[PDB]
Amino acid sequence: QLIAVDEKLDITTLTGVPEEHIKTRKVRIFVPARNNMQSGVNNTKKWKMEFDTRERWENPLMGWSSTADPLSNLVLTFSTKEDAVAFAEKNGWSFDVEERKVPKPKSKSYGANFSWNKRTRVSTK
Amino acid sequence: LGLREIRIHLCQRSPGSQGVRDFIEKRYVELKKANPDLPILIRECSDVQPKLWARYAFGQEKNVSLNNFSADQVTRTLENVLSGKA
Amino acid sequence: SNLIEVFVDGQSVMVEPGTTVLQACEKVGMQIPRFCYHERLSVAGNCRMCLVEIEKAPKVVAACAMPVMKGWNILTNSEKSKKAREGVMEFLLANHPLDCPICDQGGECDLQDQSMMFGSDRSRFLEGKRAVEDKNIGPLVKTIMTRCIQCTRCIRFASEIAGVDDLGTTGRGNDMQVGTYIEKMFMSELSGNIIDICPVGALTSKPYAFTARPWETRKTESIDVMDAVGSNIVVSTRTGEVMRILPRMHEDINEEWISDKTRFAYDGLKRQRLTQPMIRNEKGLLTYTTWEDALSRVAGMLQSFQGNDVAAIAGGLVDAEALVALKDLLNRVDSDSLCTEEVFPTAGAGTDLRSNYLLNTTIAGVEEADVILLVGTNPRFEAPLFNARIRKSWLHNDLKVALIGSPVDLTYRYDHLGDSPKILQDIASGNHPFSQILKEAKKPMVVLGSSALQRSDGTAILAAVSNIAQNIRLSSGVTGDWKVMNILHRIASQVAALDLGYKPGVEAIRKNPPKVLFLLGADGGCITRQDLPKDCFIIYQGHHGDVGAPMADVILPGAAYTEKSATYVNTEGRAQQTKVAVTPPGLAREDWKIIRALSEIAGMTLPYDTLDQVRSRLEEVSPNLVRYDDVEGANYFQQANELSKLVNQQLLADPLVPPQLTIKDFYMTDSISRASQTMAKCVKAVTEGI
Amino acid sequence: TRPTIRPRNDVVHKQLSAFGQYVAEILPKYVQQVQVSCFNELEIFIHPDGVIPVLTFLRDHTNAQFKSLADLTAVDVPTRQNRFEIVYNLLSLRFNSRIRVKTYTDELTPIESSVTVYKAANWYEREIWDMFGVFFANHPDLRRILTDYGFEGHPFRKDFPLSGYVELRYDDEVKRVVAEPVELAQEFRKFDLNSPWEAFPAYRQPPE
Amino acid sequence: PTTKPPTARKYIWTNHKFNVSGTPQQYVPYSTTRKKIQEWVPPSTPYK
Amino acid sequence: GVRTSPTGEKVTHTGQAYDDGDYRRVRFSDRQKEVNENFAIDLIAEQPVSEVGSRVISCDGGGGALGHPRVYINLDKETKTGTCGYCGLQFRQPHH
Amino acid sequence: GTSVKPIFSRDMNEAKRRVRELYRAWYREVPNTVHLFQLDISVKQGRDKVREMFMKNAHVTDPRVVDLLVIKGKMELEETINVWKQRTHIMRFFHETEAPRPTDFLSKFYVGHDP
Ligand code: SF4
Ligand code: SF4
Ligand code: FES
Ligand SMILES: [Mg+2]
Ligand SMILES: [Zn+2]
Repeated sequence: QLIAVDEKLDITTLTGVPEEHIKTRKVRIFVPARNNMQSGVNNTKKWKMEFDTRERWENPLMGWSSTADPLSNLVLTFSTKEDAVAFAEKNGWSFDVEERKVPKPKSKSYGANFSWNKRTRVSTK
Repeated sequence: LGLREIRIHLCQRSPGSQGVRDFIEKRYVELKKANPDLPILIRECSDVQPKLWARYAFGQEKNVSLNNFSADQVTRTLENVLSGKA
Repeated sequence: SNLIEVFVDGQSVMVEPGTTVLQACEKVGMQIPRFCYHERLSVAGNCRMCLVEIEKAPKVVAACAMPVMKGWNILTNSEKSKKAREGVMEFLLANHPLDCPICDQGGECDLQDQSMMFGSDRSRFLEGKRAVEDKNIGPLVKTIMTRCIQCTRCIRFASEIAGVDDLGTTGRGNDMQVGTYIEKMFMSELSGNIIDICPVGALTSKPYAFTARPWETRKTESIDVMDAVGSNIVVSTRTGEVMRILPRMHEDINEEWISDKTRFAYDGLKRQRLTQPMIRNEKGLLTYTTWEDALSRVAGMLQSFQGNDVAAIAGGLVDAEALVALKDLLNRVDSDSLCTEEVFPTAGAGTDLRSNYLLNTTIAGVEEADVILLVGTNPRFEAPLFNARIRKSWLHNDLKVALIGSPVDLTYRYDHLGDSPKILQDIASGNHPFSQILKEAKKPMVVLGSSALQRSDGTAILAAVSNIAQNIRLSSGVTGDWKVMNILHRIASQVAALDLGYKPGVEAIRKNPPKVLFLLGADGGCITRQDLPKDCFIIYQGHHGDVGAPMADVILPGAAYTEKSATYVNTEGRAQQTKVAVTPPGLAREDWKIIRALSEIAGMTLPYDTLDQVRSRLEEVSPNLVRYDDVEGANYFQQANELSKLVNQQLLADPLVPPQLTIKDFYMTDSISRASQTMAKCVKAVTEGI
Repeated sequence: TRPTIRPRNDVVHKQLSAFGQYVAEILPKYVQQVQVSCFNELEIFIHPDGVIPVLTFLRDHTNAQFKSLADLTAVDVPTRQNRFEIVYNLLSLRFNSRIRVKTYTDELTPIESSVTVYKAANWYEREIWDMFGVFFANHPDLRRILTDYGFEGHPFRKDFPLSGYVELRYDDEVKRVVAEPVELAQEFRKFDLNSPWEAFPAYRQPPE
Repeated sequence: PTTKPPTARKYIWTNHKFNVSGTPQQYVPYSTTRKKIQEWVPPSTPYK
Repeated sequence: GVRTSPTGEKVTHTGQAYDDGDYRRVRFSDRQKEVNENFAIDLIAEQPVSEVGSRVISCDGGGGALGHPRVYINLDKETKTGTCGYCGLQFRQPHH
Repeated sequence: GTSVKPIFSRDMNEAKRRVRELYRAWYREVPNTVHLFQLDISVKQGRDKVREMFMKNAHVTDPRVVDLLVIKGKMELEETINVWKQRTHIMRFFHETEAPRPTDFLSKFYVGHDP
């Protein structure tokens, strides 16, 4: 037999996260943009969740890069935007969602390179 | 008591902003020609509600809902704000 | 409809006529291997990597150039296609140099990845390799032509997108070489994109050379502020340091291109930086101090004076959050002297109607226009991506382009009506043939540059251009919802400041010299201390040491656009927000945080404490500033025109001359690019060739 | 094929498919899917209510005789409504075969304890609770097994940071070891290794 | 190394040194790179 | 090619020396600063340019498989010598 | 209906009763913890800390979350009673070596960039 709870899901008290990293964090939900250096598009299929960037400073010894926020490397992968939104809500994180950008279909025509009167005619191959 | 600026936030195609759209289309020109040195900012809202903002001296500002108002009611509200009322 | 039916590995696909095999394959989620094909360039068909087998066809076809026929079954993973890919990759790698450890392309090389995915794992080439000599094409693009695979992507981009026909091929056979055949520099505002389009490390970024590898860089998607275009960019950071700037694809703004100032001026963020608060000592010299002391001095001077005696000037790189913060701070003093350096005519509707100072047609709307008239602007150097879109629609839609102003080179051919401003009156009255040309156009476009508005007779020019637009509206009838009036801005902060109620221009400060002046990133030299009374208190809040800083009494170090999550408004009117890539250096702080702390120190605390509350305040002032991709807005051209007919200020007998006439004036236009050594190298190269 | 390619075994494939059909027929109330992988591993997907009956049947049936529990673990997939995938690995010594039973749960739905079926499940369930936060009902003694005393959070969840939230050091003023928020002299460097080109067309998903 | 001497190089140490830990010759680590961010230098002259 | 700063600190091959007002100097007190004295740029600058009679030369760094990946260098320009991107050796065609 | 399986309690009242029982057990245990671990705090401090930890989760309205919190509290109490915890673990509840971080806007602005 079931109990029929009627409140929205909240698991913040069970995750062991400090209060600072629940109420002051901002997560971004987005599909990563294609690396413009390459033409492959396999890295633009899923949704990502990442946290806001915090301070990094030089270590007095070795001049290394130091950090104090534990979430600086946490990246989650989701199959849909709604799954990421639900995860963020049940974890109590304030989120910003960016709509997926898809390149528009384009009209390519090899014969247009050699037009009789149009400007699309190419001067070299 | 010194009026500094007027802000009118009307949504572009919501039903509740039809009166504000009519007012801006018809009498905004004469309203601006009556007050050549008064900033009357016309900005667009998302579908929540229409509103009007009046800013007074020292950063005090007041807001009033213009939702479902007609052009005549918008004119009444603006002439009340522009004069020594409320 | 007109769609035909094709199959990709036996799966039905409905495509438009003229669709290529590659596009049909990508409709079902497969990417055909490619080297020479770029969807924004013309089809070349030379690399032959995209060869694919069609069922019941003995010979493989080039998927990038071949339109797909109805009933075709594309077999993308058959033995024929795989062996063709392996053979093509073998031929590509036969002469390629073993330069991967020293090549900057390593780790993000299409040749490497497609060899790993579609090629074999070993070599059977037992001969010697070919080596070619390098070409010097400028201080921006590093050239190692032995890595060239002869794709010709760079040549097509130079010819079609950049409008420069300086690149080509010389020789033939194995000896064919890509270059200029002479010592010549490929110096263009869009020249840096050939590095991105090049699949291999033949063309690489010279400022970025050897510094980092692709896998260690962290990607921060942000917005460019070097102009009013608002190009989407990616900031590459490693270990808390900005490494390079890459374009981010936005179809409606910049596609996948950025200007050279956008790409190579990031190194100016590492020089002449304000890191600590500064005050004046007893010798009149600037001395380091804590935030407490500087804020206390500023708060004391703020409490001492009131009203008209307090003023603020906003610079070209100011975000909306700091703008509204400073506006609220001076409003609590009962001061309305919130001004920008860029001048916009206040006569008539002025800033009241948002469409009066916007690119109403939008950047993507340029592709629909039949005729465009440019008045007093050099779009090539004022908005490089807007000019690129103009050339794109000129090439692909036979767009008719005219110009009023100095006859500058726009990388496309146009009709030069002249530089005298009376041509506007002649066109409006109908005494000009271009009046009829505009009358008979289906989608006319008129663009007035904000640089021409920086004249004493700017209001007259705006009135004349609005009269031309009104004549077009009345004569050609109503096209539906098509906007003819457009304002092209060059300053990233201008539209956001105008949306908030800032007074355009700095006339209000000359009308009433203030005792206390806030320089919020103002580095244009609009007002020096000669325009101000003695003992004037000048406060400069910014991130660089530029002309504004040394005449201030208190210096408040702020954050650069790469160091804050901040909102900027586009020339189109589209609000966009940046992200934090690194944090401000030293003691520098977020700008709105500085203003809020100052307000609290002075006792007139602002109601907001967090960035979400700052954006809620922005929504309270102007709701369009929290719609982060909306570009839609109401059209109020009729009211603005009627209000602009009220005053009849006269034109001057001065030919319209844009501030930028040649490439040398393009590189250094703001505080960040003036501190950039790469921009200095660019100016040195364009000034004398050598 | 030959020298470099792993050979196939069709006989084991058919045997495992037949036994999966057998098990699915015997327990239609709980079995949702049966899969055989190409390297001959049998997987049975069940409803969470069937954890005890299915495991009991696989242990005690004459034709199954899966008397050994090889392993029991959990997998965290944040994108699913039911976050946690519970995996049982069983071995049959009578028939020289292995089987995998899989179910699901979320953060708040308990799973039945299997200590009555397999005594080995005690510490495995304790570790699942410690690392993932999945509660097991009727567990004789459920408590942390791997983490420090008083440790907050479940480290093996995908959203738990790799370095955690607190670090330890000795403090001389209080003369004891204290816990403080983590600061790293060198931050772990995140690498983006995935190629933008697809590797395996046989696993391509529909473009939605 | 008498019958098979090592290969002579101009950069090879001619004098071997033992473990120098605990001595004033001990290795002290330090960052080997240059300063990354350059600060603006205020003018040295009065401004009025 | 070691060089000393106006403070007396040896400048390394990477050019890093602490500013006279830098507190991080204190780590070298009662101790030393480790500096390698064989500057590679000067060492490679001493190597003579090899004269070869072909338009393209091959370099693997010497030692066969004990060097670097084998690359081919074009030598058509008489204005400048052909430098190996791995080893730094220089090659040129006979002129004068 | 939302069709959710319970853990222990049907609704919030039984969850509250379990919370009260756990609070009673902790309140009884505190003096024994002070004696056994040789803590320098007083019994009042320990009971105030227990009250603070209980009130930390006062906003929870989901009975399943309350049940899981009670389960975790019982685990912590079982660790404390059996002396599986050491003095360091008990004193970690007090954060005696962490500096008090200010909350006002001006102090955060002065110290750094964190909101
Ligand atoms: S271009 Fe690509 S394949 Fe050629 S050397 Fe550079 S990284 Fe290697
Ligand atoms: S330089 Fe790059 S883009 Fe140009 S032909 Fe060579 S490989 Fe192609
Ligand atoms: S991609 Fe088609 S031949 Fe190059
Ligand atoms: Mg390249
Ligand atoms: Zn070499």
